[PDB]
Amino acid sequence: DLVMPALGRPFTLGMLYDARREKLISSNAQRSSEFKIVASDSTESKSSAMDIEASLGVSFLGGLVEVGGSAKYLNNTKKYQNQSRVTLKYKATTVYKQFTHVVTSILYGANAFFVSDSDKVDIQGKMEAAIKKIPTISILTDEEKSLASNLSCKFHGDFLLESLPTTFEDAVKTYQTLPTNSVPMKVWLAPNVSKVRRIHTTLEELHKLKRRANEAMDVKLVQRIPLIHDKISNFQQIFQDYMLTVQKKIAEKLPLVREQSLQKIIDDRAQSPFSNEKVSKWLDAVEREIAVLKSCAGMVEGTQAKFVSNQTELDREVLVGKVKHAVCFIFTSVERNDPYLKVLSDYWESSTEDKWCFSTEVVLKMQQRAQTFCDHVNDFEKSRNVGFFITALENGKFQGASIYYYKEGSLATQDFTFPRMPFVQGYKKRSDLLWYACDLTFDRNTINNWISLSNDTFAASEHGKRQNYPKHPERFVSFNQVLCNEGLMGKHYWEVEWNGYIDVGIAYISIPRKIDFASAFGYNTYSWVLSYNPKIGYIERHKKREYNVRAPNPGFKRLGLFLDWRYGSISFYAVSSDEVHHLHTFKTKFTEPVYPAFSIGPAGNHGTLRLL
Amino acid sequence: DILVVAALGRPFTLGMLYDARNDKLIESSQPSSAFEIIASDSTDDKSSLMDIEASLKASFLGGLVEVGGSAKYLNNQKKFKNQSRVTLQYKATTSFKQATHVVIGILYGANAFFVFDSNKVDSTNVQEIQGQMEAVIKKIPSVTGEETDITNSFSCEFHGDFFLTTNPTTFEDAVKTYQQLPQMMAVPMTVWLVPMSTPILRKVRNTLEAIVQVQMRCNDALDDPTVNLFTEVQKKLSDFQKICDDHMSKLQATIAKKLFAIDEDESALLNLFEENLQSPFNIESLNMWMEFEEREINVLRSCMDILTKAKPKVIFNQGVLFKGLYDSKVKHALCYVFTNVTKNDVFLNVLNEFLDSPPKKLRPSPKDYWYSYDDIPETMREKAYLFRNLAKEMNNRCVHFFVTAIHNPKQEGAGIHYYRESIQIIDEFTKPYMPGVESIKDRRELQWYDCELTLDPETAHQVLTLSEGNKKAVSTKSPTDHLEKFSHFQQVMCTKGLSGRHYWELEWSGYVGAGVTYKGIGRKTSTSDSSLGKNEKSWLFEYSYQQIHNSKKTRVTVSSTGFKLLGVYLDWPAGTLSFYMVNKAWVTHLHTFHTKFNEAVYPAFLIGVNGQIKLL
Repeated sequence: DLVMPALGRPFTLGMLYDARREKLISSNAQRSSEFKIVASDSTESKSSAMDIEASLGVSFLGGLVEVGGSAKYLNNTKKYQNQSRVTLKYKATTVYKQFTHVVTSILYGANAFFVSDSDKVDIQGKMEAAIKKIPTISILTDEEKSLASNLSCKFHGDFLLESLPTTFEDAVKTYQTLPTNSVPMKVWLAPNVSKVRRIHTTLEELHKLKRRANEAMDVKLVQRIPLIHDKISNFQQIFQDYMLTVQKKIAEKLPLVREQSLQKIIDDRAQSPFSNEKVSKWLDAVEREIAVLKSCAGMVEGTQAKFVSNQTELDREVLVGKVKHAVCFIFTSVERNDPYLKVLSDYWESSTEDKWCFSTEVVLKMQQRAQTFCDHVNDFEKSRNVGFFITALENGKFQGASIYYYKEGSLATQDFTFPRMPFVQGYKKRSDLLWYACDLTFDRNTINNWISLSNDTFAASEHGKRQNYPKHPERFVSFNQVLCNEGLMGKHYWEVEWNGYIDVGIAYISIPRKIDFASAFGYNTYSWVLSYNPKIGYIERHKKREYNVRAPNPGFKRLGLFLDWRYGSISFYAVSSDEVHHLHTFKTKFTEPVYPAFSIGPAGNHGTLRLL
Repeated sequence: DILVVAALGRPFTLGMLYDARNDKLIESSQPSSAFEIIASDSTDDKSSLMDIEASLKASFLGGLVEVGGSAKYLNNQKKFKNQSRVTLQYKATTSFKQATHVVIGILYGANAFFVFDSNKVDSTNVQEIQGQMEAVIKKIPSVTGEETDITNSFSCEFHGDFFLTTNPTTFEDAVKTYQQLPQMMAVPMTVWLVPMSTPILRKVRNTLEAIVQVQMRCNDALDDPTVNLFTEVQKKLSDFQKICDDHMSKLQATIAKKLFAIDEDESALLNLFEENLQSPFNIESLNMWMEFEEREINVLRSCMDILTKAKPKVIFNQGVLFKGLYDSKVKHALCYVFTNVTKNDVFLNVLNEFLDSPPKKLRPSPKDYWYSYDDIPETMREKAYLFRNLAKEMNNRCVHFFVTAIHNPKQEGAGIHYYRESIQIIDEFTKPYMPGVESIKDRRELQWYDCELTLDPETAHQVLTLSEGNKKAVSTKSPTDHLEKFSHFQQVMCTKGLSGRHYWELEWSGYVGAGVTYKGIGRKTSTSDSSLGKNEKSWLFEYSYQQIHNSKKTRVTVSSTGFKLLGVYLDWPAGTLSFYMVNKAWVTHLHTFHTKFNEAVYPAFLIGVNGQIKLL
């Protein structure tokens, strides 16, 4: 007599059977329902729960046995080591029917498994305490209810259900419904312990690495970096194929033994590139890669820097009209084709010493560059024509990472540090000033009653028929003057399409708004402007003083303006397409945030001013 | 030895023949219920749900294995690479009953696949939307708010062993169907039958999987809007997907043939794979070509994106284009023509050449494609900006802007073509190269800068009667008055304030005075400060034919003393305002003003000894 648990696989009386665990093809009622809690998901605990013996155990490792219903619980394995799992086993024995091997007697009964898993975040005992109550309760602490709410359930049973449990609540009402045909539970059959543990030890070791690989795969960054994702992904597939080779070897040798042929499988693993030490070592290196890339990528988090998957995506982003300057932080040392994963593949079809992420110099210099990058990101936060991106493109020329720079859609350099600029009077290329080019908007609270506005990007003075604007202390009462909303604290460039009698400049918010000497631009210690009076020509005004300015091309439509608040500079240029002709620059000490300020002239003399 | 094989919807009966090269030659109770959700679709993943054995999987990949309902899920391929797919499987087993092999026992059941597919998304947002999908699909086995929005972001495609009147295509439909499934409970699922290589399995799966992966990449490209504009691009991608289909079918035939052999040493089959890596059909090369075509798409797209902002007529059909170009209303026509896009590709030819005759290359070369480097696309982007600029300064009724593709080896990248009436004047336009204003005889020349004008009623005198949408104004006062109204002089202004090159023409009859002015002119005076020409802010040309500016009148000689149609052309930056007699196709120069405009000028008139002007 040989008794074994009737796994989901069907059994009938007098049915033939083999010791390679394949099956060739008076009753006294029992009627009892009880439970058990399995706090461990170990292969041994699964076996203890289902009363699986040594012969069937080893045979299940070779995967020769077919399972079903409840027995699918065996196949259900923990994906992540971090999660906590408690399972509730329901058992119902009801009818006992009597009469290489033949089945004489078979016990009939259905049983179910309620696999409860906690979030990826002691949580083991606390879970079993809550689960213990399932057979005791019928649809319990506020604290217990919150734990039960964050638990996931999986059903494995010999029942055809009208609904499947996903919730703790669902598992309770399902469990209540469970006692209300039936399958063989236990069968009676009538016609190496030394290695069983060594084989079990080998497979649990392998499943440990499998679970490690999966954990490594669950990062957000890994998913954002296809080069590192496809690496782990490939290892996953390779290692999965290897685990089949090993199980097939066990499944092939097991009928024959029914001994050292089994040990051969174990010894080959230790001698192959599939060694626990070899595979572990590699996973230590891919984990360090993810660690370093995380340190760098983590810096740019919460800013306007964008991750891009490949060159095709980077091309699209940099090729946009608006992106005149694109500096991209790129990981150059993550390989497209892993040499160790080649060995592994090449082994199936038949040196981390010096690895980049294990270099004091490489990681230090890369971290310094990741900061250089962040500095630009924050510096050029309000620069509408400067775009920031991150990607990983394998480049032999650089170690760890580098900064690529794309000027007007075309690659300039693969090793950028800083935009080199001339001194403010030496600007000739419009592109250079576009590094600092920002969006300006007119402040509807300061706009004079007779200046009409656009989108708030176009100001034109009315001749008659004055505009109705709400009463605000911030507002020019008796001057055709307007200020922007943007308070400038550093390097900024803006263009304007100007016509008629107008001035373009800057002013502190602490400037008078209500017709005096103190409220007119260039007649304050608080206002600096370049005025255009077609009758006289061009001049700059500050502290009631006027200065003659020579304009190479009189009546030029577009005016370029660059402010460096940190130094006391404010420069004016004639914008001709993609070229700038420096008109006049001047120096001043700027005490507080500086606002773009404009006058559109008095009386019959009129101006028109458009922000670009 | 006895073996167990997955029925895969294949009709199975209690006693039947089966060849172990997986061709099929033509009551115990085992209840079980379960469901599984996967966020993947690789053959390995589909095999894991259907518990398909390595042997059966290899034969399925080889195409030898046909499938029945529900198993038809195996043949449901993901269309796009960058698309989220979350499959829900309900799996149930009900009863058990009892060439190289004969069927002895078969396990009965019936399962269902709820294949949920998102729309094509960005690479970066696929993970987020995949998780979102999993979450709401996890909720389905229950017998919402922002979550509702997501349920309407993806479609459903059902593959079941159950006979359904109407199949779900909606999330709501899926829950409605899912709720009904446990009652609908039956086809053989698992088969027992009695008799009467790990490197190849990996190589079969890996080789075929790789091609599938490239064909999803190709599909992503084909769904591109720019691809649908450029037919030669559309052609190449369609040709590549055919090349891959034909390549995969070829491989499958050899795999199915040589797989059977298992009398033959597997060495021959191994060589096909060894040979494939040596061929230009290596996946690195097929992906490298994809990448090249992706680059072409980006350079054409970047160009299009520039142009579109000029609101041009984008006609890629030469028939429609040239019939559109040669329209009566089109005086001047400016086309941005793509002159390098070609349906011919060196590598695609290499690939077809290897399919028919198993070459020039094994890798696509950047040297075979114009769009590879930056200089040609950069100058393409330059002409695009210029085209848009011309479009901005020439936004009128006469000049029309078009975009098209006309391949020409003598022109690189693209060109700005200038067609006027029926002929092509120049194939690289930059400027109209306008002649001296006193020298203009051709009306078209001035019509480069056609300027529509409507009279401003607020400026018009009460005496003046404005009609036909303030295009006609006849010289009997009106009670209505304004702060911008010309109280003493019979003057009216237009709404537009001009600062460039504008040409407007009007019909006039008697005593009319036409010119321009700054808005600085007084509205309420019987003084020089309010009459056109009496200012240093106003220019006028009136008929009794005189030229007034700065209270200085001078006579102008006119051969045709009383003419109906008058043409006015302003070149604000040059500082010239020209007056012409318009007759048919030709223009007679009358008088030009050489001054400096200190402000944007507003076209204005003086009427009344009564007159009328009809602006055209």
